[PDB]
Amino acid sequence: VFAHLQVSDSETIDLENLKVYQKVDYSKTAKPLPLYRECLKPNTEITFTVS
RNA sequence: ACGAGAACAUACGUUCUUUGAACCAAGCUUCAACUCC
Repeated sequence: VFAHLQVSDSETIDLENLKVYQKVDYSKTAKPLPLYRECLKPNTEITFTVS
């Protein structure tokens, strides 16, 4: 199947769709973790093409 | 006091002329920078 499913690269999105987040894990309390990752902002439009 | 005695099978002469190791052929396929504290 996946020799025919061709995916392409995204558009190079702007530098204002990024915001640094801090991850949290949850079983009985929302425990902070010392890991920081610059994720994407919500409602960010990302354009591809797929064939 | 030999069908004998003398007498170079020798001289000159390009293994040479013409000719693509070519032709056809994707370094490619499946592949998450992710996982757990």
